[PDB]
Parts: sequence; C-alpha cells; structure tokens
Amino acid sequence: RECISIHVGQAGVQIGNACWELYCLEHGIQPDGHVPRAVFVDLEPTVIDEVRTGTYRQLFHPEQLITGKEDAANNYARGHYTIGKEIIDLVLDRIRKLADQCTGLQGFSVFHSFGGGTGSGFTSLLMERLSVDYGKKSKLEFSIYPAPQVSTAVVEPYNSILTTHTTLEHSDCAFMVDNEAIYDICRRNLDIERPTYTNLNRLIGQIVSSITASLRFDGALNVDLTEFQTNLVPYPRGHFPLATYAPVISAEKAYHEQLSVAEITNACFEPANQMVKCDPRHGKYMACCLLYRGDVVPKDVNAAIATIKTKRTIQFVDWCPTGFKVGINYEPPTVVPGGDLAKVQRAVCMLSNTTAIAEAWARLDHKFDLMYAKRAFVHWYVGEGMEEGEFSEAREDMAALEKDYEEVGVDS
Amino acid sequence: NIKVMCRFRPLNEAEILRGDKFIPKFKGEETVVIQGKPYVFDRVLPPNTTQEQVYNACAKQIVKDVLEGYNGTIFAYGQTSSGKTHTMEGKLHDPQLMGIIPRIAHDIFDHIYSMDENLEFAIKVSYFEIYLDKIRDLLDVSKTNLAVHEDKNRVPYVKGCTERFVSSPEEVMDVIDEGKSNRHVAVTNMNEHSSRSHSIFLINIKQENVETEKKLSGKLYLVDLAGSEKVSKTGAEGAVLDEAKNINKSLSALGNVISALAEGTTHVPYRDSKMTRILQDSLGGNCRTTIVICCSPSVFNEAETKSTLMFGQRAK
Amino acid sequence: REIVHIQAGQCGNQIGAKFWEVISDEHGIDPTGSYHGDSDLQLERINVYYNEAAGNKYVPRAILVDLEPGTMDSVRSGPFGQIFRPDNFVFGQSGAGNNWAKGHYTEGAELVDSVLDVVRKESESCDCLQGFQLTHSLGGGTGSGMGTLLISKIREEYPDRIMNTFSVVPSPKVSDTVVEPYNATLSVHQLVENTDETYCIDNEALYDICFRTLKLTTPTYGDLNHLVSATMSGVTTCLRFPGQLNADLRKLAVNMVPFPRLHFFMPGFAPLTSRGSQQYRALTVPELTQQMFDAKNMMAACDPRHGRYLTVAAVFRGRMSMKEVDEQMLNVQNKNSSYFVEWIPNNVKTAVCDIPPRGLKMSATFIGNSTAIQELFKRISEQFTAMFRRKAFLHWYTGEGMDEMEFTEAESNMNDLVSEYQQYQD
Ligand SMILES: CC(=O)O[C@H]1C(=O)[C@@]2(C)[C@H]([C@H](OC(=O)c3ccccc3)[C@]3(O)C[C@H](OC(=O)[C@H](O)[C@@H](NC(=O)c4ccccc4)c4ccccc4)C(C)=C1C3(C)C)[C@]1(OC(C)=O)CO[C@@H]1C[C@@H]2O
Ligand SMILES: Nc1nc2c(ncn2[C@@H]2O[C@H](COP(=O)(O)OP(=O)(O)OP(=O)(O)O)[C@@H](O)[C@H]2O)c(=O)[nH]1
Ligand SMILES: Nc1nc2c(ncn2[C@@H]2O[C@H](COP(=O)(O)OP(=O)(O)O)[C@@H](O)[C@H]2O)c(=O)[nH]1
Ligand SMILES: [Mg+2]
Repeated sequence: RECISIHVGQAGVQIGNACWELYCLEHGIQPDGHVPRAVFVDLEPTVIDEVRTGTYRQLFHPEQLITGKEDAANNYARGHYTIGKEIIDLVLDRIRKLADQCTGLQGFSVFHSFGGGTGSGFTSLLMERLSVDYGKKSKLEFSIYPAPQVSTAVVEPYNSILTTHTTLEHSDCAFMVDNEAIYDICRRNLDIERPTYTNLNRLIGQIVSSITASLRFDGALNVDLTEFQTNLVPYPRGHFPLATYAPVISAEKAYHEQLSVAEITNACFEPANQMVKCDPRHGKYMACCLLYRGDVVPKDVNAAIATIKTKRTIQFVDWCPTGFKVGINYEPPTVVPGGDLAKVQRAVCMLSNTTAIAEAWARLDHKFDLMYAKRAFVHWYVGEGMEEGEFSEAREDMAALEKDYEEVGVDS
Repeated sequence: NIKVMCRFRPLNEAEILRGDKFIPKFKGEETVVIQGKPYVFDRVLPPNTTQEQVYNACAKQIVKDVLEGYNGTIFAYGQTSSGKTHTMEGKLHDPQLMGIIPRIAHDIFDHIYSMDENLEFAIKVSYFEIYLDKIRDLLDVSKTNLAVHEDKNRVPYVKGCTERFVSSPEEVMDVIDEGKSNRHVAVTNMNEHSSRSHSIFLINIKQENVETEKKLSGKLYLVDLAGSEKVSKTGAEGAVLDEAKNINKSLSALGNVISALAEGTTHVPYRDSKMTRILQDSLGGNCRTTIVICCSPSVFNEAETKSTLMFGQRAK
Repeated sequence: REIVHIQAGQCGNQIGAKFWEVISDEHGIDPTGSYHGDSDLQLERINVYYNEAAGNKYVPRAILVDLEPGTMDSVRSGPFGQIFRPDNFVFGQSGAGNNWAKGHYTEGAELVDSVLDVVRKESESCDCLQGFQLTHSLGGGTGSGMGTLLISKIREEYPDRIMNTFSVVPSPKVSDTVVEPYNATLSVHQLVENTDETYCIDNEALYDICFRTLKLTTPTYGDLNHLVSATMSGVTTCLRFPGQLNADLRKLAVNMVPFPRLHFFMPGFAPLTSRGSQQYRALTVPELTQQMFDAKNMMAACDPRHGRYLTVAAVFRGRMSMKEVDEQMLNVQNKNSSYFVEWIPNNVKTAVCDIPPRGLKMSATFIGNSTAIQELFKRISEQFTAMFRRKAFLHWYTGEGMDEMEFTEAESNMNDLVSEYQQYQD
C-alpha cells in the first residue's frame, strides 16, 4: 500500500524538502502534526542540516536523517565505493526499519540527482542493495538528470553514466525531470528570470505530488505504483519516462485558468512543457500515464485522448496499439499559498517513455567520451577504488542503451 | 614501438571438476574472441604454445638490444592464477619448464664469455617494489623510501638503490628469490603469487672494449604488475584500500603512458606515477617494450579475463 | 568538516593577519572575544577554522611558521594578533636568511619537528579534518623553503586530507628580491608534487586590479593582502555555508584538476567596485560574470585571454536564480568557445552559497584553472636559467648544504610542468 522514499544527495534533499512540503500542505498537517515515511542521505552535513535547521524541522526523526560529516566529493567513485560505503549499512537500516513498521508496502520512491557525488554514486549502491533485499517490490527512482548545456559539475557525465549503469539493472521505473528544460517553463510558461532552485523544486514538488500523494489517494480511476512500471515500461531496462504537468500557468500574469480538460491535455504534448530537454524531436511515445486530478469527466478524457490518438503528428510506437493509462483522481491540485503557481481546478501530470531520450542519453554519453578520451578527472576516481574497468565497462553499458532505445522504436 | 602479447594457460585440476566451459575462441594468431566481440593484439599464445615460443616472440629481441647497449622493458600482467609465475619464471632450473626470466639470463651469459677477447663485462642487478606509493629496495630492507631523481641531463633514476654484481645465471635467480621474500604480499592459503605492490627488476649489462676504450650500458627492466582491484568487490579497507588505490592509480598512469607512446604524442605523461618515471628512459626513444598479459580460459573468470584484455587494448 | 591554516614565512604570515582579519568578521569573532555574529548562521560551521576551549574564545586553528622573530612579533603585537594561542607561534629566532636552502635544509629543517608537532595537535583536534590552507611567498627563505617543507611533511602524514596552497608567485615587472627565481623555482617544484590546489597571486596583478579597478591611489600592502584574503574566504569558509548548490574543497578539487600535477589556479573576486561612486550595484549577475571572466581582475599575472581554460569554478555566495546563474555561465562558455578547451563539455563548475560577504548583496569567487598560467612558470623558469647559467648567488645555497643537482632538478621539473600545461592549450 505505501511507498517509502529515499532522498539522496543535497539536491535530492532540496527537492525532497520541497516535495515533502507540498505534501502536508494539501493534507492539512502543519509543521508539527504526524510522521513522514522517508529518509535523507548526504555525505555533506550542512545540507541535511538545512532540514534540521530550516522549515519542516520537527516533522522528521533525527533517525530518518542520515549524514556523513565527512566529504561529499563531486565524484561517483568516492561516493559509491570509498566513502559512500561506510554509511550505506546505516542508510539501509532505516529503509529496513521504516520498511518493517508499515503494512504491506509497494516500494521506495528514490530521489537523486544523477550528476552528483552523493547522488550518483551512493544511491547507485543503495538502489543496488535494495534490488536484492526487496526484489519483490517497486523501485521507481525519481531523477534530475544533467542539464543538456547548462550542467554544473565539470565531471557531471562521469557521475551520470555511472549512476545509470549501476542503477539500470535495479530500478523499476526511473522518472526524469530535466533541470534546464524546467527553467524554460519558468521563463516561457510563468515568466520569471528569477527562478531560485527553491522553485524548480516546487515544480517537481508538484509533478511528484501527482504521482504518489494523490494517486495512492482514492479516486475515480486509481493507479497503483506497480500499475506504473507495468503500464509504463515495455522492457526490463529500468526505463525512464519523462514528467510533464499541464496547468503550469502563472498565478499573477495571465488568467484563463478555466481551461477545460480538452485544453490541459493538449498542453502536455507540446514539447515546451515537459520538464525535460528531450523535445519529441522524433521519439515516438510508447506509453503514457495520464494522471489527472480535480474535476474531470471520464468522457472528457476518453475523448480528449481520442482526439490525440488521431493527431498522428504525435506518432506512437508501432507495436503499441493503445498506450494511454488514464489515471483520474478527485481532489484538485494544491498550489503553494503564494509561490508563483497559478492554482487551477484540474491538472494533467502525464509521464511517459519516449524513444526521444535516444537523444538525451546520446548527448550525455558523447560528453563522457570526450573527457574519458583524455582521462580528464579520472585520477580522482581511480584513487577512490574504481578502475579503468568500471568506466569503460559502464560506457559499453549505456552503449546498449543507445541501441535499446533505438531498436524498441524507429522500426516496425 | 610497444607490443602487447596475450597468453592463455591450460585448465587446472582445481577447475576441471568445476564444470567450466572454454569461453576462449581464437582467430588467426593475433585475435581472441570472448562473447562475440574480437580483441586484436600483436600476438596471442594459446595453451599449446611452448615457453621457448613465448620467449622468442616477446623477449628475445629486447635481450639482443640490451646486449647491443640499448634499453628495453618487459611487463607481466594478470590476476591470481592467470599464469604470471609460470610465464616469467616457471621451473627455474628445468630446461623445458623454465619461463622468460631464466631464458633472458641464459641468453645474456651466452653472449658474455663468447666475447672474451677485448671486452670486459659487468652485470649489475637492482630490485625494488612500489608499495603505498613508496619505492622499497628488495635487496636492502633498510631502504624503504627511495626517491626518483634526475641527473644533469634530466634522466630519472632511483637514488641509492642496491646494485648487486652478478657473475652467473644462478646468482640472478638467487637475487630474485631474496627480493621476492621482501615483497609485500598477503598470507594467502592456496596459490604462489599474490601481490599488493608493483615489482621492478633491473638487469644492467655493462661493457668496456679495452682496446677501443668505448663503453656500453644497456638496461633491461622486468616489471611485475599486480592486478587491478575492484575495491567494491573484495571490500578493501584501511591499508588494503590504500594498497588497492595505489595499484589502480599506477595501472592508470601506465595505461596513459603507453597510450601516449602508441598515438605518437608530443607529451607522454611519465609524471603520472613513480613507476612511469623510473621506466621513463627505458620506455622512451630507441627502446622496445613488451606487455605480456596472462588470462584464464575459464567461463567463471570471464569478468577478470575481460578486465585483463581491456588493459592490453589500452596499451595498443 | 575542518581545515588548519598555515602562515609560512613573513608574507604568508603578514597575509595571515589579513586572512584572519577578514574571516573573523565574516564569523563575528572579535580579537579574543567570541561570536558577536550579526546572525546565527556564521556559527554552525565555524569549527572549520576554530576550537572550543573557554566559551567566548574560539581560537583560529592556524600555524605561524617563521625564522624571523620581528615579523610574528608584529602580527602578535598589533590588532587581532592576540587571538592565536601562543602554542601556534613556531618561530625560529635563527637567521631567517633569504635562502630557500637556508629555510628548507639547514635552518628550517630543525624548526620543522617543533612544527609538525603542533600541526598534529591541531589536526587531531576533533571531528573530521578536510585539509590545510597554506599561505606564503615563493620568493624567500621562510616562505618557499621552510613552508614548502612543511607541506612535503604534511602530505606524508595525511595523503588523504587536501592541501590548498596560496602562493605569491614572483611578480614580473619588478622583483621584490634578487634570487627570487631561485627561492621560487625551488618551491614550485615542491608544490607540483604535494599540495593539490594552488592559488597563485601576484603583488602587481593586484596593484593593477587595485589601482584601476579600485581607483585606490595608495594601495598599501595591507590592501593587496586584504583583497587576496577576500578570495580565500569565498573559496573555503564560504562553501562551508549552506547553498542551493554547495561544494567544498574536494568538489572544487575533484572538478578542477583533470590531471594530477595539482595544477594552479588564479582567483578572482566579484564585486570589485571603487567605494562611493562606482557603487553601481550593477550586480544583478551578468555583472559578476562580466567581472570575474575579464582579463584584468585575475589576481594572477598572466591573462586568461592568452590560453584556454580546463576548469572554472564560480563559487557565488548571495541569493540568486539557479537559472540566471546556470544560464549566464553558458553564453559565457559559447561567446568564448575559442578559449575554454573542448574535451570538457562543461568546463565551468557553478557553485552557489546563500549568505554573501557580510556587507555585500552578491559576490562570486572565481577559481580558474587556465592553461595561461603556462606563461608564468615560463617567466620564472627563464629568470632561473639566465642566472643559473652563471651560478649567480648560488654560493649562498650550496654554502648552506645544497646541491648543484638540486637546482637542476627543480627547474627541469617545474620547467616540464610548463610543457605539459601546453598539452591542453592544444
Ligand atoms: C558601505 C559599503 O557597502 O562599503 C563596502 C564598499 O564600499 C566596497 C567598495 C568594498 C571595500 O573593500 C575595499 O575597499 C578593499 C580594500 C583593500 C583590498 C580590497 C578591497 C570595503 O572596505 C570592504 C567591505 O567588504 C566586506 O564587508 C566583505 O565582507 C569582505 N570583508 C573584508 O574584506 C574585510 C575588511 C575589513 C575587515 C574584515 C574583513 C569579505 C569579502 C570576501 C570574503 C570575506 C569577506 C565592503 C562590502 C565595503 C567596505 C567596508 C568599504 C570592496 O571590496 C570588498 C572585498 O567587498 C572593494 O570593491 C568592493 C565593493 C564594495 O561595495
Ligand atoms: N530541481 C532541482 N534540482 C536541484 C536542486 N538542488 C540541486 N539540483 C540539481 O542537482 C545537481 C546538484 O547535485 P549537488 O547538489 O551538487 O549534489 P548532491 O547530489 O546533493 O550530492 P553531493 O555531490 O555529494 O553533494 C545539479 O544538476 C543541480 O542543478 C533542487 O533543489 N531542485
Ligand atoms: N602580497 C604580499 N607580498 C609580500 C608581503 N611581504 C613580503 N611580500 C613579498 O614576498 C617576497 C619576499 O619574501 P619574504 O616574504 O621577505 O621571505 P621570507 O620572509 O624570508 O620568507 C617579495 O616578492 C614581496 O613582494 C606581504 O605582506 N604581502
Ligand atoms: Mg550535497
């Protein structure tokens, strides 16, 4: 029934504090109410401390807040092997102590930031140690993969080609939200050149609320977590769909809010609104899980979608007749009291697997090579319990992820 | 130029009853196919290939160059039970069973004696290990932290390394045995060769032409490489983790050096490790280098053998 | 986490006074007083630089190494001078001769053990150690020689913890000493092989940046020092603050050093506007990157425009949009694709603290790893040869128990170091 969550890496923790905020906010549980149902991991104390100093301070148990005073290191190796190792046990312990206390759970919604040290590496083995300790569950990892041109870390790819290959054979469904492609939404669909990280977080903090929160919440067309991976992954590769939200209108500027279904659903497939720089440049969808929430008439959907199924310029895979999982919830969304989110009475958090990422992975793989081609910051990992193996052998890994996402599509 | 040579050993009794199947498929005399992907090298020696045939192709030309006053280097790489000991030393006193080192030493002393007319020979040996990034003399237990220095012509050399005079093939073997007893190895239960450091054996062939007054000094470096360690597996901690990082760093450095030399780069990163700086003079210029990689043909070793194969590919 | 500063030599020392002059105020620590901190955040992470004893006395955890009493006796007899526990003062009343050899082999070598002693008392302080900060000048005895030894020993004692080095490489135009390239070439040598992050500052790159970027007409040393200390605060201490995207010495190290040499950087501060007038506030952000990335404004002597970059780390510290930050960085990376090296898709390492420099609204430390610094070690290396060739003031070295092969060594080494760095400019 439930779904634990492990927010790993400063980012996964910032986003965590955010997604965790939106929660109580739409459940009437102020600062000090019940008890969360997740944990927080980081090898840099000062960040988890922000959850220990700032807002939502006492809504957590100093037990579900793991820290390694030591060093973060923007390098996979160190975070996965060398350092990150020391903490893992302890980490697990909570996701085994928190996993017990419950009643027939469904899985762990993992929150990490692909291209980091504590986020890429660590998790790599966290999800790793999970796939074995609970192979019998769902492992949906919600990632924030590398901005297409606006990356931060100098190494980023090293850290992301490595978190992909190690987690690939362990996740159930990996959701992806592109940090940059979300900015566009903040520039083009909300207008603000002042987007603090605290915003992107409010956003995913939204799209995510549509996943677990409301879905695990009764409705006219419930959709379990398992449901996802089933209706969402055509193949064992921990396939990565993309998150998209519909009413991303500004709560100040424009106001046409009352944008009946027929509109908000069409607003999902236009590439300028998908929290991912993977513009459907060719990527044929192969399965979409249209999660609606608020006042929505099933016919409105079983029509708004029909209209789409016949737009053709939206070309769905061949081997897939119908790939539209319509998830209907009741309670409308719940916007921050005064952030910058419109606040409509219905939304569409559609996520999907698109042959599109054939790109995004490509462009991120290429990156890697360029540097590896010169070993660049390699000495930083080797000296951290890794080898020419793990790199070269994780490169070959993704290689067959560029072929995979190519074969499962583009061909009939 | 640099040459990479792969050697597959036959299957042993300890793995015959294990029911492992031969994953090693061969092509020509230079290619080895593992899981439908080819792996081209300068030469691939199966299991039927003799110690004599292995030596002639990998070491014989380097020995002639050293006796002619030039430098040369021989690297031996492989995981535990790959065949390093058998390939490099074998049955040290048996004529057929003997490896690479007794043969080099045989050929050197066969050139010596045969030239006693105007020539005066001096054979100087040195043996050191790089352990935890420190140069430890294996011939003097008191010299645990030797430093690499440069002469007036920027040539790196190991300062204060023991230089033992050797007048016979047996003297060289005794020196190798003495040094081996000083190497950082772990007490392991069943197996001869498992190390936690890289080993460098130096054979310096000095000659003075009494009448011509002209002198030659050729350096032969015999490098014993500890295998790359995946520290996630093994679960190495403390000093063992410091050992594993140091072995891995050194192999990366070495790979970076051979790759640069193979591509004919103007910059060769000898400064990446103390090992590559000790070998700088013998790796650069008019010097032939052979990397001998030993692997197993077992289906269980497919991971560690593909690891040994990719290291050889790095050299090229 | 933690670190333990090291004030090697006079310069490195003089600067200590300025680095601590600042940092303290950036942490509300009065002379011997405690935390008057205008806020409450300038305390949760102090540990990085202090120690708890009394309850109002958080003492800087640095080391003051010098063979010239008068110096430390000027730093200890002035302003904040009375905050260091006397135990910190590792003096060498000997003759602090201006010889690298006199402070590395003969005179300093003695005072070393009585230093390492303390560098251990401070390291074994508490919690977990990160690394050590090292200030000094590569143009003297107690600086290049003795300080360059202090590290060679440190890096044998904890090859785990990091080593940032703040070196005052010998300014071009005019040398404030004569053997300079001797004391220098010899110390850079030691650097390229122990510390793993070096921030090279030039007394004349500062003047310039301090007399034209600060209409400041009488730039006393105190100033230069002050400006420098401003950067080293943005680096360390800063990142030991919260941030949307924070990093720490390692991130900085693990994102900036592609190849083990250690490589040296060139720090640059953000808001560098003259007092009254200039107080333009054009600091939205494009103004900071405008700043940081220009030629002038690079504490180094060389000009970036003269050689690609390998890595860059804009360590900003003041509330801003992870969008207008992450974005700007890009255009910057495209307007100058020319010089920014290619085999690194994203050279830049954007870092973002929250709280800014006490009295300012928005700043951003710049730590550049450009190939341009090739044209400096060249300089140094040249000066050497031109004088080595004639063994100029060599008797002051050898006569102190040195070697004719020692100088050879260093030059070459550091000389090769120039070579390599070009391997990427191409
Ligand atoms: C009224 C007002 O706003 O005054 C400003 C001011 O006028 C200006 C000109 C300051 C001023 O700085 C200088 O004039 C200066 C003098 C010598 C060397 C270098 C700089 C200032 O003195 C410096 C001072 O800086 C700080 O307070 C920072 O926290 C800074 N602190 C110190 O350097 C410091 C100085 C004395 C004692 C202890 C610390 C800092 C910067 C980075 C990391 C840590 C701390 C500031 C904003 C100002 C004055 C006071 C006039 C500027 O410098 C800095 C470092 O902020 C010079 O250009 C900037 C722009 C500022 O607006
Ligand atoms: N949406 C969103 N992205 C974030 C947030 N914080 C960081 N990121 C992104 O995630 C990545 C940053 O990871 P870091 O904060 O460096 O590291 P970490 O994953 O927390 O773990 P360490 O490297 O060990 O500190 C970058 O790509 C950021 O753009 C956040 O609050 N929201
Ligand atoms: N920025 C700066 N440079 C200094 C200071 N003091 C000396 N220097 C520089 O240091 C060099 C001289 O070395 P010095 O510090 O006297 O050596 P030592 O005292 O014998 O170790 C000259 O290049 C000076 O410009 C200072 O307080 N600040
Ligand atoms: Mg973090």
